[PDB]
Amino acid sequence: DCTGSEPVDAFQAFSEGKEAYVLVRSTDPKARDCLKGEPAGETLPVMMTFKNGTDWASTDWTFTLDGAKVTATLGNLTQNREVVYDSQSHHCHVDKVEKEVPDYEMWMLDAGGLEVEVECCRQKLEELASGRNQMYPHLKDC
Ligand SMILES: CCCCC/C=C\C[C@@H](O)/C=C/C=C/C=C\[C@@H](O)CCCC(=O)O
Repeated sequence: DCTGSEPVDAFQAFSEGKEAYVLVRSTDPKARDCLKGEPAGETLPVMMTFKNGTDWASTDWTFTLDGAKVTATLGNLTQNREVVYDSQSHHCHVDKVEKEVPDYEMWMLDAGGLEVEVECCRQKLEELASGRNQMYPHLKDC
């Protein structure tokens, strides 16, 4: 059984903005290597850390949450997401990145993820991605 948290709430899916999450699956071929989103004080400020290519980089995004929907902004760049699946204990979740041809991402806790729940997120990402190639950004010499 892989029934997640219902109704899906983005604030609950991110452990109420108290835990760091890592990008582990993505249908976007330009997905950031070793991407990790973590709390950056206090809308909801988020610090994104990633690699491009050998050197580490970091940017400050501002999240605006409303139910399952998540709007992230950096300067004048805007990205819209919807948390389409969240596991029982908020250990992982799957986002639909809203654009002309939507992408799907799997995010999981940087530390303390329950295997059965993480596997349910992997299956939900497989279902939504279907045959589209799934990048594993956390396996890029992180
Ligand atoms: C209070 C801490 C919150 C941590 C939660 C992190 C990710 C959740 C996940 O569902 C949402 C991800 C949103 C990503 C938004 C933008 C990224 O594409 C930016 C990548 C880095 C960049 O290119 O600058």
